[PDB]
Amino acid sequence: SLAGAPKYIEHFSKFSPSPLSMKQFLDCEKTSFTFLRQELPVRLANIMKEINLLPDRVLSTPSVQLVQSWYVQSLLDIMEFLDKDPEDHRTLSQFTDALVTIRNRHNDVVPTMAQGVLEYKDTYGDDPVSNQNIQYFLDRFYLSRISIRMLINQHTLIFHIGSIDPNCNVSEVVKDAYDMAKLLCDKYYMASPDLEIQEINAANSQPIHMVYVPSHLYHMLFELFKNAMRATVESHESSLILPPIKVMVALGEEDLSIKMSDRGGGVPLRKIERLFSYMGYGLPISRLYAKYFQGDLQLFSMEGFGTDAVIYLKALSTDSVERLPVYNKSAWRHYDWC
Amino acid sequence: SLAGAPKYIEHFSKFSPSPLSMKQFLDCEKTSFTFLRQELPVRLANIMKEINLLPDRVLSTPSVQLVQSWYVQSLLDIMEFLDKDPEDHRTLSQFTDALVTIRNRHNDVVPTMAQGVLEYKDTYGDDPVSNQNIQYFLDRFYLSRISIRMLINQHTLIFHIGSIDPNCNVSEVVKDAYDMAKLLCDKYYMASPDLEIQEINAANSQPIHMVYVPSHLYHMLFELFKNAMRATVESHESSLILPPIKVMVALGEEDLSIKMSDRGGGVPLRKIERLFSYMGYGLPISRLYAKYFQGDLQLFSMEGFGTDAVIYLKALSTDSVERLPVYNKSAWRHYDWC
Ligand SMILES: O=S(=O)(c1ccc(O)cc1O)N1Cc2ccc(NC3CCNCC3)cc2C1
Ligand SMILES: O=S(=O)(c1ccc(O)cc1O)N1Cc2ccc(NC3CCNCC3)cc2C1
Repeated sequence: SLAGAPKYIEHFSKFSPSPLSMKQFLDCEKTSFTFLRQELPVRLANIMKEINLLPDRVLSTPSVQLVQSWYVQSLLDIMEFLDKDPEDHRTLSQFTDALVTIRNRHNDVVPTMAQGVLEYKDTYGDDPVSNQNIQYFLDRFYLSRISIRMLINQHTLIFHIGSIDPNCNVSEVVKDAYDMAKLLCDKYYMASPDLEIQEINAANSQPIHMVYVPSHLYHMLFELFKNAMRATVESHESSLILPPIKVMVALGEEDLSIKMSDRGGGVPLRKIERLFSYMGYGLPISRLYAKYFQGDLQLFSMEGFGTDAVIYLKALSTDSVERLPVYNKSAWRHYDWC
Repeated sequence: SLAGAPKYIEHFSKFSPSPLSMKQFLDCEKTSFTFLRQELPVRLANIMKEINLLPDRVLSTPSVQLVQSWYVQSLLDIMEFLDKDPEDHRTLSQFTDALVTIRNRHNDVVPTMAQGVLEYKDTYGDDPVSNQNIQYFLDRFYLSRISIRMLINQHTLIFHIGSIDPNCNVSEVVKDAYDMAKLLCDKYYMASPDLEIQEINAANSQPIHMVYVPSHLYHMLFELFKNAMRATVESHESSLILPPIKVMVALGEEDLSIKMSDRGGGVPLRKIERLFSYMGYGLPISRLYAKYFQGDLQLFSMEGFGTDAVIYLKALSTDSVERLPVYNKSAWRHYDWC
């Protein structure tokens, strides 16, 4: 009773995704339904059109085809709601059930796509042109996915504000991530570095809080602690005294910056880019979480000494706007030294 | 008696520049002459072809036309030597005189091009497409120029190895740059931060030395000290105690890294890119000096606290290879979010 999926994909891919600010999220169920039965199809269709620009070699892999098939079914699942009445309580409850089913369907997207990359390399061998396309695509695909999960989680949790903490204590999240990383480091190495936190609240020399999704911040910090701890222990195999991991949390007028400093011996500059290369997606996905609300995650090493990692977040909820890829000419097109 | 310049430009722009390593420089006058009467025309012609890809608006400015005219005359100056005998001592002495004349002719290229950029903005207004082209071009143009000056200085100084110190003591250059920056800071503010240097020689816990052009390293460090000192003093107007500027010099297996840390209050991430934008070229040109021998210069701030600047250099002279732009399809061609 639905049209073929390509007709829906072509229809909804003409629209641009609509980015929301953290303030908008933070600040009804019928309104959410009527918004999402347009917006989720727009976001699904825009990235499905980009999948189709991948090299034939990558698109031919079974795991990429599988993920594509999930996106198709999820789009069709929502098309079932196009003619349904928001005033009918049953529409709203069925819609929430459908979003839960979509979220579960897509639970394993990240490792399934990674298997697709491995299939491409195993079947054909990799080549730099395809690899550059894959890198460009996967950043956008995984950020798109983060944004779809955000919309679904907000709706299902609401019907904290959903997953958003309006008073997230950043140092508490740092400590939670440290604690969990320490459990893992202690398991494998029987030791771990200590934590030192310093806060710099420039305008109010007050604990630092923000509006944020704590799970996203935790995810980033946990990945950074795992790397910093492993570096510290493995670079100190002959020492019983481990240098601590030092975290600075700074609150400025526009940025809330979190620096994690280790004395793990570092890595040469040549190898920094590889750390964000898909060709263990912990670091690239962590950086996407930072970018999702107009932040960033940057690494700076001193080979022979150690590494600084900085999470840059927007301090203000009004500056914290979704960063969403859009399928258009610039995107389509995107697919000199001696 | 020479052909028209376009015939030479077309001829020599077909060749790629030939990058030399620091080791090759470090490791005859007739050989230098016969090399340079090919290589300097190749480098001049390759970048002259790129000037021609600039937007009409930029190319139409009098200061860009003036610089172009210098490059034309310098190319023709060298064409006078195509049929001259290297065995004749007079050829060699006349060649050195000609290179000195070229260097003097081009002494003011950097501010003259900057005046061209200002003329473009004043005459037409700037636009983002032209601005992106200008940014791409000027990085390559100024790196090309650095490389031409290197070749000329090596020849004229030789006929230290030319401008190269095979045993450059990095901390001594840091101190020289600090001293000169302190003179300026003291003049305007009647105070300046102190310097603290720490060395980390990972394999030989020995003063850190390298093969490098000390003037280039000095240039980078002087620019970084000026910024760090200004930030520190201006962010501490109510304090008599100034936080020091801390420099770490680290020697690893592949990198020699120099970090300059200040507590000058920093800058929001949004504004970092502007610091390397031509649209006061001290920071972008300093980064080009770092890139010239396969290094880099990176800035990382914590708004509300301060800024780290890192100069990344290659530790080994065999890894220190000229980074040269080349005129080819990729370069010619070079001229998606919500
Ligand atoms: O790349 S890293 O500098 C880094 C990246 C990310 C980040 O967030 C933090 C970081 O420090 N770093 C991780 C790591 C892990 C293991 C080892 N083992 C080496 C084995 C041989 N002997 C020396 C130690 C070294 C390093 C170095
Ligand atoms: O951008 S920077 O962080 C920077 C860039 C480069 C670099 O190598 C080092 C750096 O620190 N920095 C330079 C500078 C210069 C002047 C001021 N004056 C402000 C006026 C209003 N009150 C606060 C101070 C601030 C800053 C900040």
